[PDB]
Amino acid sequence: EAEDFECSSHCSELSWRQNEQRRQGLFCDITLCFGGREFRAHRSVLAAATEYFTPLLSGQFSESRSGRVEMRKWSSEPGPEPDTVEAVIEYMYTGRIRVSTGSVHEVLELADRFLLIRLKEFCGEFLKKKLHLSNCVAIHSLAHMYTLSQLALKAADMIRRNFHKVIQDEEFYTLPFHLIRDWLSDLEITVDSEEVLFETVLKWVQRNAEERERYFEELFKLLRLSQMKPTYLTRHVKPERLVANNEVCVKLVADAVERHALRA
Amino acid sequence: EAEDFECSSHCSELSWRQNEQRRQGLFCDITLCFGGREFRAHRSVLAAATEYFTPLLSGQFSESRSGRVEMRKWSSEPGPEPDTVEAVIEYMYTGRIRVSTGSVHEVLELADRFLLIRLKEFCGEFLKKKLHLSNCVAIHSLAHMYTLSQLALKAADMIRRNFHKVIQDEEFYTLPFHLIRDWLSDLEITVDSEEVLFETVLKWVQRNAEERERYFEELFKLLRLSQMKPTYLTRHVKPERLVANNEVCVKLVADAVERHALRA
Amino acid sequence: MDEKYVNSIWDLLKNAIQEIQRKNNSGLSFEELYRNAYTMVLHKHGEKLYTGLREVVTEHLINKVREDVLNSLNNNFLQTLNQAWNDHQTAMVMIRDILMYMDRVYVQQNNVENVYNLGLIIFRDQVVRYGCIRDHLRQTLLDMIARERKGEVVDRGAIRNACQMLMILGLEGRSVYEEDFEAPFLEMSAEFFQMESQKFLAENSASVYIKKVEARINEEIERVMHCLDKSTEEPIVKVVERELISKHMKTIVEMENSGLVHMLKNGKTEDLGCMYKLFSRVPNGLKTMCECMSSYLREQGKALQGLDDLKSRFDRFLLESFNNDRLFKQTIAGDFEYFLN
Amino acid sequence: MDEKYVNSIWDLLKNAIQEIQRKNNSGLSFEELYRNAYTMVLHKHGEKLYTGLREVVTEHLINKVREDVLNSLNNNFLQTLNQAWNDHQTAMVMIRDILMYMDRVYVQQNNVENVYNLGLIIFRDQVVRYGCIRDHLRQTLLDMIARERKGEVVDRGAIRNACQMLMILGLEGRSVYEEDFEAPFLEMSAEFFQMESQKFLAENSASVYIKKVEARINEEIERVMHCLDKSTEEPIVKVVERELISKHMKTIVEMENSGLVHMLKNGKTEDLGCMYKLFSRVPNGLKTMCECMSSYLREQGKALQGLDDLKSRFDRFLLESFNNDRLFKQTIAGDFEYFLN
Repeated sequence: EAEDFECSSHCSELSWRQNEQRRQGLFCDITLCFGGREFRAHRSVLAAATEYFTPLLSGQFSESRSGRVEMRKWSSEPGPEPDTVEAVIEYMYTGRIRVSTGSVHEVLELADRFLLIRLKEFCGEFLKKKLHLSNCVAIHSLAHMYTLSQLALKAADMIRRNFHKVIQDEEFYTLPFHLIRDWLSDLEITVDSEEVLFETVLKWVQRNAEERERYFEELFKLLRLSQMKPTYLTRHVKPERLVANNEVCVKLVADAVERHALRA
Repeated sequence: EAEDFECSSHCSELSWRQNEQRRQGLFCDITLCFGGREFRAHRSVLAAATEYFTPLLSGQFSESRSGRVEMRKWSSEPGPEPDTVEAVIEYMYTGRIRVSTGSVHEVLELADRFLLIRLKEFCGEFLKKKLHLSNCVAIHSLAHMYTLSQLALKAADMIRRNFHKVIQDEEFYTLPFHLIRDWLSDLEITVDSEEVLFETVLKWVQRNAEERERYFEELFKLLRLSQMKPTYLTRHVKPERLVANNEVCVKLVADAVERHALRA
Repeated sequence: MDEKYVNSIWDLLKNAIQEIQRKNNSGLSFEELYRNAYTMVLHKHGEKLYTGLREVVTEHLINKVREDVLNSLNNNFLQTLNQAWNDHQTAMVMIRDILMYMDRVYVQQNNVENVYNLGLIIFRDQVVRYGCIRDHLRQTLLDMIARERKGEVVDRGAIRNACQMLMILGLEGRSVYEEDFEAPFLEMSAEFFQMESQKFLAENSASVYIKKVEARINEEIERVMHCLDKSTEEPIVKVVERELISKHMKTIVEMENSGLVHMLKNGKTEDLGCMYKLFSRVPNGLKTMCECMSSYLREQGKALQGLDDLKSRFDRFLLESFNNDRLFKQTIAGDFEYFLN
Repeated sequence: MDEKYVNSIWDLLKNAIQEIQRKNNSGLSFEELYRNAYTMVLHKHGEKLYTGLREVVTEHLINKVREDVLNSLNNNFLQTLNQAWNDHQTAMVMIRDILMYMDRVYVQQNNVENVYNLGLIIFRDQVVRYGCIRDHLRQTLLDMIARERKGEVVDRGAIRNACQMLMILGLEGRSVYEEDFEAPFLEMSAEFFQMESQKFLAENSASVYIKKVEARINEEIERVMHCLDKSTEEPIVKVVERELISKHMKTIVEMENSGLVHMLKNGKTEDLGCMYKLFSRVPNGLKTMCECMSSYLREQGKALQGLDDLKSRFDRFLLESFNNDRLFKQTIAGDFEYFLN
């Protein structure tokens, strides 16, 4: 009769020896450029590591004929740090990577972009641990951008619970419009009074005034002017040049004062 | 602080996905021909699997420029069975193979030739189990040819213990000259009388007479004519045409009879 | 970024999708197109992309593909239809690849069909089930099977190719195949078999009939293997079992100058053994044979030293023709215990 | 197979080995040559192959390589020698690869050196240690180090290149480097340092001398790092420590109008702290300083209300210059307890 053999060590060795090849440039198929440094690698390994490289290198597109792939438009100006790129490429070979307190941002970029789901998963389970009072606003903007839903919820909850203090630190005034919009229309937020939300809309819009002014009208509509004191609306809201310019909101601030007098 | 990640499943998957590539011909670097079928594979994987492929594919020899490797001169006429070749190539990718009662011979050929030492090891530990009274002479000729020293010793010992019966079955009369030579000069062999050894030299030489006759003189020198009866030497040894032809052995058979008379 | 920049990106992908659709895969850079799709989904413009995708495909299949299939209705229809299906499959694979990040991130998170599954739905609804096409395909596949049965030589290949397609558009389900082909097929089949049964009873012996039924069962299994979905074996056989066997059970056994009683009288063992194996398929099948037998055996034993001859003769049938069946054994025994009283 | 066929195979490999040796790697098929070497070892002709290998290499290095190195003795010797070594290393790698099956099967099983290690032994014995070459290399490396020390500008690169080679031919061992270079080097070094010490004592202050010794130790460590084997640091320093410090310990401390006693009298703290750090290297080093001190301190205390001034002054030295050393502490204390009696 027959018998099956399994060399347990085998595939672990094979992968590592292929990485050692790549580092020497041995049998390298493709050249991956990230900024105008480039990394030589193996078509077989890359394609095996992620669903991304299969159509790229297949033969239906320019890249197969090229034998070079121009990885462009990254959050970092001339692309991510080469150390973080070598780290991730090695991971595609070996399945072993070390993610630093710094590395994690650029690692999560590549992991997510290059559809390396188990590496993306790790970064998510990593940041979940490194989650704190300062960490929470920056981590939320990450988890929201890179669709880390489980982490986004834990980061959101810590922001909803500590909103009154998160709007004190400048970290929040970095957030993109769509996130400000989503925070103002979030109902489980915990602040002292609705008047404070206006003072945060005015503070955030003022920062990049030239590009951020456009949004203000949409953001003002989100403000629940019903829960604001009439003394505040008449003396602080109405005289703002940002609110006096648009005639859409002068009508909304007028109906709000009209409604309070009508509540008696 | 930092943290290390290990995707346990990773390399097992990577290797298997690379095999799946090879089977579809995806990203195949080299073409391995064994008979005038051919097997497409990956230079990176093959080189990683064994020390053999590294100098071949390196760039110092014709094969690197060729992009094809003509595997010639195998024990089987048009090379080994394709099923056994695919089995071994897959093993180089995955580190998983099934060795049949039939497969083991051609598997051990490739494993040994292509310097796949852990697969060669297995075949050795396999045959050690499948070792028996019939198995022993065939397994010894294997273990001796493919330098399986541990197995060769266990197979040799079973032949030394059961020599009187191993020379009865035709299996022994297949053995090459150098192995007959080494068995006759082996001292730990267990036979009834030294006269039987002559009857086995005459039996084996007779088979492929045209090619095997040359050896007889060297093989006759190994025969310990001292331990043979003078009645046998005079009546059966001396009148053989094979011994009457060469004058070197008629002198040795004469001194042997001379020595027995001189023992009184 | 700004509304205009986002529309720049989408215009680039829309042109690429249309080029793919037009069979122009080559000129396109995979990383450029993938990055543009990625940039949209990353900057939460996924719905614009998905909505755009649903349009570019819907418009192509309605304006170009549906038209092609329609213009070639009475001129190589199934071929014009498979080519439509193949060209589609091929395009949707490349479309799904440039939009891979949307499939992994947006599609998942926003409870919508995946790019390939969406492509399948549009092809299904706009082309394969477009009423005029839906009907002409149903009449085509059925006229072929009807012609084949009535002797003619038809293309089983075109038939399997359309059935695979009908199955695939079911979205890992037989929903489309079942109502668009199977149900109408089974219906026209039963109408055929009912008529076939009427011909064979009116001019063939019970043994010949039973043989012709087995032959029909084998033909219909052989047809499913070669050009329909493997899942149609049980339905079609049950339609052959119903119309040929089940509906004429008492008619077959009682056939004059033939049938069970004549087979029992003239001792034709294998012939009634053939009947057993066929009637063992349908419910109340063997019951009918037992009932027919018990009626005869009781009338024959009622006539009866020679009952040792009767017992031995029926013992032989039971063992050989009836596979020593429990029901037949009890029936024969019951009839013998009846004579005592 | 037959003796002739085996000789066919060997003739093929012998030509390939010689072609490699002649720098002609290209025309050769790796699988053909490897199979031929394999066929020989497989058919138990390994000794013929190994014996043949040992000949083809021995003959090449004696007739071509040794000659080349000799013909260029007084014309770019080290360069002609490194090129010989490099060309060899390069060839032996390719020779070892075509004969890989012999290395794995025969070499192991038959208690013989491996192809590369055999290649190293032949190059070692036939070229690098060929008496005339062995000597001219030893005189070359030493004349350079002697010139360098005496001011001249020499090629440290050629020196490290030869030392690496000498180390490598040691077969994972320093056997060749130690006797062919290190031992003669250390010997000529000690002769140099002994003479250097005589010059510096005759014309420099104890502080200047101690500084010049530290400077020499640093130079010799800096030399090992840049052109000798890292393993020569401990030997050469110990030769500097022996010839400059150890051999002149009492001479240095007792230097007239300078030295320990004058440093203690004129209160030059860091100067005698420098002496401490240098004399802490050699055995009985600190003892000599203690002995010199105890001789003076006992003579100074023997002269002595003002012993509170003495105790405080020596307390400062012990803490600053002597790193609050246990031996110095006990010595100072011992001398103070001595005055009581």
